[PDB]
Amino acid sequence: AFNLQLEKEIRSKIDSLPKLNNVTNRKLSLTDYLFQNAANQALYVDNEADLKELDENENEGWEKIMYVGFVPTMILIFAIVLFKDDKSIDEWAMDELLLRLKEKNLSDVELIDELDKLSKSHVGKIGASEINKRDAVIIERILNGEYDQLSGLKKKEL
Amino acid sequence: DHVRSPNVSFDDIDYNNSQDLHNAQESLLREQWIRVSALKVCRKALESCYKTSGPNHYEDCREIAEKYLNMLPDHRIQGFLGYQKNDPSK
Amino acid sequence: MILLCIFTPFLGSLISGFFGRYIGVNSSKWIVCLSIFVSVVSTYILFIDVIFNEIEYTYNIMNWLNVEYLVVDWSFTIDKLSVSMLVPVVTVSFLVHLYSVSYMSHDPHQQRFFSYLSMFTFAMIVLVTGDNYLILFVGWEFIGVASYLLISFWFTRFNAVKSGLSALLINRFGDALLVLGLSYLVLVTGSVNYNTVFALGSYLDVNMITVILICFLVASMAKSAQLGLHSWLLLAMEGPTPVSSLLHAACLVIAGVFLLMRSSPLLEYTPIVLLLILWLGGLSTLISGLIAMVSNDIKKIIALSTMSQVGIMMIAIGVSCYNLALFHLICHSFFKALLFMSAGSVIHSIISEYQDIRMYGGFRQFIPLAYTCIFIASLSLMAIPGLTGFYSKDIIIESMYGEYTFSGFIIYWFALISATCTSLYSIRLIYYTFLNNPNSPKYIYINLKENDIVLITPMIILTILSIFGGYLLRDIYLGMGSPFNELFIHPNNLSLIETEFSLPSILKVLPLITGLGGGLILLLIYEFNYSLFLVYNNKNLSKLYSFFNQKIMFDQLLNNLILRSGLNIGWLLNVHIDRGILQLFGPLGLWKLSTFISSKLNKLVFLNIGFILEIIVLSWLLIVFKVSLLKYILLLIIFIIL
Amino acid sequence: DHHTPLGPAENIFNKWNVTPFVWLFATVGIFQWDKSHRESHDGKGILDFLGEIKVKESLDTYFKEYQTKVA
Amino acid sequence: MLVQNLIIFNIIGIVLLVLLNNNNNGILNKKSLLTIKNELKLKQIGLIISIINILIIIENWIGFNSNYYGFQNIERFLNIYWGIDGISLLLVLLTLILGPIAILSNWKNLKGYYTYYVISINMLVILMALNFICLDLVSFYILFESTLAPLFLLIGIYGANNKNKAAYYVLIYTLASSLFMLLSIVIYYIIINSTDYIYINNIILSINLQSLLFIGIIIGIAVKTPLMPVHTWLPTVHSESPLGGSILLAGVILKLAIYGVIRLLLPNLSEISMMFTPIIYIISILTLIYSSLITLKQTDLKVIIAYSSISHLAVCMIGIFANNLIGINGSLILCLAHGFVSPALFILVGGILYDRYHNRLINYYQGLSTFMPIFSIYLVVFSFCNTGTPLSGNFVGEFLSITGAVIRHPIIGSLTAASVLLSACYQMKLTNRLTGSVFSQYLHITNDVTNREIFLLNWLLIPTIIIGIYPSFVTNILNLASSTLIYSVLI
Amino acid sequence: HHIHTPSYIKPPTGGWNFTPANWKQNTVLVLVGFTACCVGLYKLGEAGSYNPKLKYKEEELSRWNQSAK
Ligand SMILES: CCCCCCCCCCCCCCCCCC(=O)OC[C@H](COP(=O)(O)OCCN)OC(=O)CCCCCCCCCCCCCCCCC
Ligand SMILES: CCCCCCCCCCCC(=O)OC[C@H](COP(=O)(O)OCC[N+](C)(C)C)OC(=O)CCCCCCCCCCC
Ligand SMILES: CCCCCCCCCCCC(=O)OC[C@H](COP(=O)(O)OCC[N+](C)(C)C)OC(=O)CCCCCCCCCCC
Ligand SMILES: CCCCCCCCCCCC(=O)OC[C@H](COP(=O)(O)OCC[N+](C)(C)C)OC(=O)CCCCCCCCCCC
Ligand SMILES: CCCCCCCCCCCC(=O)OC[C@H](COP(=O)(O)OCC[N+](C)(C)C)OC(=O)CCCCCCCCCCC
Repeated sequence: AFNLQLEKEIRSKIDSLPKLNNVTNRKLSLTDYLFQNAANQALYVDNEADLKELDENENEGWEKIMYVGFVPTMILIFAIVLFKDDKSIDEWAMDELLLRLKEKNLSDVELIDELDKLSKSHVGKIGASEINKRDAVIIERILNGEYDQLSGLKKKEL
Repeated sequence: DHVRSPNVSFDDIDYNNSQDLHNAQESLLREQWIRVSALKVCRKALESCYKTSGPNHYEDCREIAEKYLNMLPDHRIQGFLGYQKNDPSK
Repeated sequence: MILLCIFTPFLGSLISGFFGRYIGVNSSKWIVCLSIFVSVVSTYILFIDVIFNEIEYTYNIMNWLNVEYLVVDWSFTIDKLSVSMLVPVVTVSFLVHLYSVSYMSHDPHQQRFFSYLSMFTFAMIVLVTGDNYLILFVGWEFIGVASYLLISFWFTRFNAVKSGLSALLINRFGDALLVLGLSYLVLVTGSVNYNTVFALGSYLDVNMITVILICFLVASMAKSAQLGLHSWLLLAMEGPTPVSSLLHAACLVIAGVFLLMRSSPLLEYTPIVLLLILWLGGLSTLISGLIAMVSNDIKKIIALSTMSQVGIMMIAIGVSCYNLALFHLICHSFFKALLFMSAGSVIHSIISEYQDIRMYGGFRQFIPLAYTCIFIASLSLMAIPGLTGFYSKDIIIESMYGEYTFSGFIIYWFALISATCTSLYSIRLIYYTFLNNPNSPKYIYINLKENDIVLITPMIILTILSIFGGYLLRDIYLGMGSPFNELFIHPNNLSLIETEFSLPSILKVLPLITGLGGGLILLLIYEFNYSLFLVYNNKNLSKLYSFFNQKIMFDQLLNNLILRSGLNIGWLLNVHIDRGILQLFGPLGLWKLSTFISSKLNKLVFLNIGFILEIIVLSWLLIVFKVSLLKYILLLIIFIIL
Repeated sequence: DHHTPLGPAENIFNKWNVTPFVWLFATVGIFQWDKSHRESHDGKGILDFLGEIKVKESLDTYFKEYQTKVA
Repeated sequence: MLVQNLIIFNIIGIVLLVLLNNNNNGILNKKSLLTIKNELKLKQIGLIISIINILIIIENWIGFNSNYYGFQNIERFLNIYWGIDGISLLLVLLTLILGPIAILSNWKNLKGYYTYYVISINMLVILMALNFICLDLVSFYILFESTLAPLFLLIGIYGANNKNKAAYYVLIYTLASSLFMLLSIVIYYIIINSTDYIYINNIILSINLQSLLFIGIIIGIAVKTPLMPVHTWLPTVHSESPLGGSILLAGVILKLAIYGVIRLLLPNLSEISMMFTPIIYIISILTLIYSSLITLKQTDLKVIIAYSSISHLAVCMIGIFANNLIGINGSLILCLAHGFVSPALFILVGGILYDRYHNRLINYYQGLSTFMPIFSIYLVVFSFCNTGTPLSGNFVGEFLSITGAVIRHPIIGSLTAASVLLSACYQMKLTNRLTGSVFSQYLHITNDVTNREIFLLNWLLIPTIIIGIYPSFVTNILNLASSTLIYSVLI
Repeated sequence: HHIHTPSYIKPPTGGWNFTPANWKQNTVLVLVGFTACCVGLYKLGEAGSYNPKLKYKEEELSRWNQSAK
C-alpha cells in the first residue's frame, strides 16, 4: 500500500496549506523498508513527519509483540511448571520408602493389600486427609523401624 | 520409571574415578531424603493421633511423640561434603 | 459449609473493589452486605455442629511449603475454639456492614469503603481458622493492611494519613517478634502445625518454650493495645466510626488475646510468661480506667474502655483460666460494638457533628433511642448483675482473689480500681451528654432528631444480645467440667473451685458497691456541686488532670524520645558513615589523594638534561647498598613525596 | 435533594474485566483436561508430546565423557 | 546446544541491527524508512529477539530432570564446558524474562540512538544469562566482568545529570574489587591446574590457604552485592542510570553475587565458610539494620528504592550462608522474588513519575491518589510485596531466610527478624507520603498510567504472587541441588 | 452540588458518588455471577472437607505406639 502517486497526495496537502500549527489509507510492508529507492524513502519521511506536527498513547508498536510473543511465552512457563512429569527429590523419596517397605515385608499380606489400593495420586498423601483410603497398616509399618541403609553407607566410626 | 539409589559408601571407592565419586555423593543424598520422608510419615501419625485422642493425647501418642523428638535432630539433609571430606576413624 | 464460611467475604470484597464502578453505589453496598450475611448463617450452622454435636471440619486446599521436614499447607480447620471466635467476628462485622450502609450514605467514596471493610472481615476469618501457625500469620498481617487502609481512609486528612502509618508500623513491631517466635517453633519442634506442636508441650524444655511465647506476648501487646504499645489504639479514631465499631470490638484489638489462647498447650508449662501476661493486664486495666475519666472526647473514652476491658481478658489468661477469657471476649464484642454504633449515632444526629463531650448536654429527651442503647450498654459494661457483663466480667475479677497468690492479690486491686473506674467514667459520659445543661447553640436542638431505620436495626439486635447473651452462653464456656480440650488447663492450675466457694460475700458485691456508690456520689457532685470539678484551682489537681488527660505522657515519650531519637540514628549513619567515612575512604577521599600525588609527579616531567642525569647517577646507589636497606629507601621516597 | 445524576453507561464486559476470567477459566479446564489425561495414559500429563525428562543413564555418559577431558 | 544457539543467535541479531541502521550513514541525509517513528522498525526487532531468547531456554527446560544429581546439558563450546543444574535453571530463566521488560521500559523515553540502546541491553542480558551456565572459575570471571563494557557506556550515554560520577563508580568499584577475585581464581589454577567446578569441588586445601582464597573471593562478592561498608556505589548508580539499566542492575546483576557464593565458596571452601559464617552474619545484619535506617533520612526518589534493594539483598546473604536447606532454599526464592518487585519499583518511581514530571525529590509529590488512582494501586501493592507481606513471594523468601538463620545461629540470627519491622518503616513512609494529603501544589495534573506502563507492572506482579502463594514451582527444582552445598558431619 | 472531575479519573471503584446509567443492568449481572460462585464454594467445600477426629479409629492408633515403642 505504498502507492507512490498516493504518497505525493499527502505532501501535496502539506504544500496546499504550507503553514503548520498556528491517513486512514496509509501502510507499508517489510520489503519496502529495504529495497525502496532513495527517492521514495526520502519522501515518505516528509509525509510522515508533518502529519505528526498537526498535533492517547496507543499503537506504540509493542502491542502486537508482547501480546503475541511474550504473553504466550509466560503461559508456556506456567504450563511447564504445573504439568511436567518430573519427580522432585522429596517426592521421589516418598515413593521409594513405600517400595522399600513393600520388599522388606513380603510376609505381610495386609501391607501388600493396601499398597495395591494406593493409587498414583494417593502415594505421598498418606495421612488423615480428604482422600478415602485405608493406610493404617502402612503407617504402622513405617513406625515399626527404619527402612534405609544409611548406616551401611558409612563404614567408619569414631 | 522409578530409578533406585546406587548404594556406594565413600570408603569403598577411589575418588579419582569421577564416575564412582558421583555415585557415592548421589547415594548419600538419596538415603537422606528417605529419612526425611520417614520423619514426615512419623509426624503424620502424631497429628492424627493427637486430634483423635483428644484429652488422652498425652498417653495414646506418648511413644509416637517420643520417637519423633528422638529422630528430629538427625533426620534432615546433611549433605555429602561433610562425610566425603572427613574421615571419622581419625 | 466450611469453605463457604471463610471465603465468602473475600468474594464480596472483590466485587465492590473492581466491579464497583459498574454496579453503582447503593447496589454495591448491599452486595457486600449480602456476602457477609451468607457467612453469618454458615457460621451458626457450624456452631450447631461443632459445639453441640462435636463435629470438626477441615478443608485442605493445597501445599504451601515443602522444604525438607518443614511442611505447611493452605488448610483451614474449624474446631470449637475457632467457631467461638467466628461468632463475635462474623456476626458483628455483618452488623457493622449493615450499620455502615446508612452511616456512610453521604460519603463520596462508598464503593471503596465497603471493599476494605469486608476485606478486613475476611482477613480476620483466615486468622481464626488457620490450622497452622503460618496461616494465622497470613491473616495476622492482613488485619494491619486492612486497618491501615481503613484508619487512613480519608487520605486527604493529615491527622488520618499519619494515623494509618502509626497503626501499621507498631503492629509490624509486634509482627517482627511473631516471625521470630515462629522460627523458634520450627527450630525446636520442626513444624508450625497446631497438632504437631501442641502434642509436644510437656516434653519440650521450659526455656525454649519461654522464648517462643515471650515473642508471642510482644506480638500480642501491639494488637491488644496493652501497656507499652497502646499509642495506636487511640490514634485509630481518625477512621470512620464503623471502623472503630469493628476494630475495637471483635477484630484487630482482640487478635492478641486469641493468639495467646490458641497457644494454651504451650503456654501452660511456662509459669514465667503467665506472670508477665497477668501483670500487663493489671497495669493496662488500671491505667486505661484512669485516663478515661478525664478524657473529653466521646470516641476516646470508648476507645480507652476497650483497652481496659481487653486487659481484663489478659489477667484471666494469666491465671490459666482460658475459658473465662474466651467467654468474656464474646460478651465484650456486643456491649462494646453497641457503644460505638450508638455513639456514632449521637455524632450523626447533632447537625454540628461535634465529638467533644463538652459541647453536648440535655440530649436524653431529643434522642431517647440512642440514649437507651448506650444506657443498656453502659450497665452491661459496668457488670450490673443480670446482664451479660455480670456473667463474664465479675468472675474474672472474682478469680484474681481466687488464686490466693501475691501477684494475684495485687492485680485484684488494679482490677477493682478499673472495675470502679468503669462505673465512674461511664456515668461521666452519659451525664455529660444526656443529663447536663445544654452547651451547643440553640439552633441545633430544633434540628436534633433521630436517624433512619437502617442505622437503627443493628443497634437493637446488639441491644438484646447485650442483656441475654451472657446468660445463655455461660455454661458452654464457664460450666463445671465442660469438655473444652481445645484450650488446655493444667490440673495444677484448676482454681475455679476455690474462686466460686472461698470468696467471702463482701468480695462478690464489692465491685458493685463501689460501682453504684461511686457513680451516684460522682453524679451528685456533677449536678449540684460542680464547683469542685474546676481543676484549675488546685495546682496539684491541675497537674494531675493534665497528666492523665495526656495519657500518662506515653504519647509524648514515644514521639519525642524514641521516634525522634530513632530517626536521628538514621541521620547519623547517613552523615557520618554513608556520606561520611565511607566517602573519605572512597571516591571523594581518593580524589584528594590522587590530585595530591599527581600534582607532585607532573612537576618531574620537564625537559632538563641535568635533572635526568642526577636520577641516573642516584639509581647507582641501589647496587652499592646492601639489599637489606630497600625498605628504608622506600620509606624515604614516600617522605619526599610530601 | 442531592439530585446527583447518574454517570455514563458502562460495559461491565469491557476489555479489562473479561481477560482475568478468561485466564481463570482456561486454567481450570486445562487442569481438568490434564487430570483425565493422566489416568487414560497411565499418569502422563498433557505435556507428554513436547518432550520427556531425560534419564540418568544417558546423562551420566556426558558427565563421564566430560570428566575425562577435564582431567 | 543451548549456548551454541544462544550466542550465535544474538551475534546474528547484533549484526542484523548493525547492518540495517549503519548502512544509511553514507554521505546522504538520514531520509530513511527504518528511522521513521523513532526507529520503530529497529526497536521492534530488538524486542522480538529478547523474547526469542526466552524460547531458547524453554526448549532445554522440557528436557531438564529435577531428580538427577549434577550438571545437565553438559556441552563444550569455545573450549568451555556449559552445564545447567537446578539453581542455574531458575536464574537463567529469570534473567531472560527481564530482557524484554528492560527494552520495553525505555520504549519511548530516549532522545535518540535506540539501536545502540537495544543492542546494549541484549548484550547485558545474554552475558548475564551465560554467567549462570559456565563450569569453571575462569569462565565465571569472564562473564562476570564482560558486562562492564556495555554497562559503563550505557550509563554514560543514557544517564542523568550526575552520569559522569556514576559511570566511574560502576566501572571502578566492580573492577577494583573483582580483581581481588582474580587473584583467588589464579591461585586455584596454580595449585590444582584447573578451575573446573567439579575438579575443585573435591579438593581440600590447608586451613590457611582457604582463608586467603575466601577473602579474595568475598571481596569481589561483598562489592557486587552491596554490603556494608563497600555499598556506597549502588545508590549513586541507581539514581543516574536509565530505567533499562536500573531494572537489570538490581534485577539480575546483584543476584550474581548470591550465585557467586554458591559456586565459589560453599563447595570448595566448605570448611572456611563455617569459620567465616559468624563474621558474615555480623556484617550482613548490620547492613540490614543500617541500610534500613539510612533509607529513612533520604530525599531522592530513586535513591530511596536503591537502599531498599540493599536490605533485601542482605537477607539473601544471611539465608544462603546458613548451613541448612531451609535457609538456602528461601534465599534463592527471595532472589527470584526480589527479581520482579525491585524492577517494578523503579518503573513506578523512576519510570512513570520521573518520565512525566522529570524530578526525583520526595518533597514535591504527595496525594497522588487523587488524580492517579491506578498508579497508587500498583504503588501500594508493590509496596506491601516489597515489605514481606505473606501473600507475596518476598515473605516466603524472608520467612525461610530468617528461619534458616535461626537454625544456624539462634542468638545473632534472631536479629535477622529486624527486616520484618525495618522494611515496613522506610517503605510505607514513601507509600504513605506519595499517596497522602491533598494533591501536591507543585504538580500539574497529567495523563494517568498508560497501557505500556500497566503491562510491565502486571507482568512483574503476577510472578511475585504466584511464587508467594505456591512456591513449590521453585522449591521442587532446588531441593536436590541446594542439598549438595550443605556441609555437616553428625555422629 | 459541586464538580469533582470524574470525566477522566476512572478508577475501578468510580469515585465521587459514581453510579453508571445502566447500573440496574449490571446489578443482576453480578448477582447471577456471585450466586454461582457461592454454589461453587458449597460444592467444593462439602466434597473436600473432612473430620480429622474420624479418619483414624481408636484401635488403629492404639497400635501405632506399640510399633514405635
Ligand atoms: C494478581 C493477578 C492475578 C494472578 C495471581 C492470582 C493469585 C494466584 C492464584 C493461584 C496461585 C497459583 C497456584 C495454583 C496452581 C495449583 C498448585 C498445585 O499444583 O497444587 C498442588 C496440589 C497438590 O500437589 P500434588 O499432590 O503433587 O498434585 C499436583 C500434581 N500436578 O495439587 C492439586 O490438587 C491442585 C489443587 C488446586 C487448588 C486450587 C488453587 C487454589 C488457589 C486459591 C487459594 C490459595 C491458597 C489460599 C490463600 C488464600 C488466603 C488465605
Ligand atoms: C578493598 C576494597 C575494594 C573496593 C573498591 C575500591 C575502592 C573504591 C574506589 C572508587 C573510586 C572511584 O570511583 O573514583 C572516582 C573518584 C572521584 O569521583 P569523581 O567522578 O571525580 O567525583 C568527584 C568530583 N569532585 C572530587 C571534583 C568533587 O576518582 C578518583 O578518585 C580517581 C582515582 C581512583 C583511585 C582508585 C583506587 C582503587 C584502590 C582499591 C584498593 C584499595
Ligand atoms: C464474581 C467473581 C469475582 C469478581 C471479581 C473479579 C475481578 C477481576 C479483575 C477485573 C478488574 C481489573 O482487571 O482491574 C485491574 C486493575 C485496574 O486497572 P486496569 O484494569 O488497567 O484499569 C485501569 C486502566 N484504564 C484507566 C485504562 C481503564 O488493575 C490493578 O491495578 C489491579 C491491582 C491488583 C490488586 C490485587 C492484587 C492481588 C493480591 C492478593 C492475591 C490474593
Ligand atoms: C553476545 C556476543 C556479542 C559479540 C558481538 C558484539 C558486536 C559489537 C558491535 C559491533 C558493531 C558496532 O560497533 O556498531 C555500533 C553499534 C550500532 O550503532 P548504532 O547506534 O546503530 O549507530 C547508528 C549511527 N547513526 C545514528 C549515525 C545512524 O553500537 C554499538 O557499538 C553497540 C554494541 C557494542 C557496544 C560495546 C562494545 C564493547 C564490547 C566489549 C567486549 C564485550
Ligand atoms: C487478602 C487480600 C485481599 C486483597 C484484595 C482487596 C480488594 C480491594 C481492592 C480495591 C482497590 C481500590 O479501591 O482502589 C482504587 C480506589 C479508587 O479511589 P477510591 O478510594 O474509590 O476514591 C476515588 C477518588 N480518588 C480518585 C480521589 C481516589 O482507591 C485508590 O485509588 C486509593 C489508593 C490506595 C489503594 C490501595 C489498594 C490496596 C489493594 C490491596 C493491597 C494488598
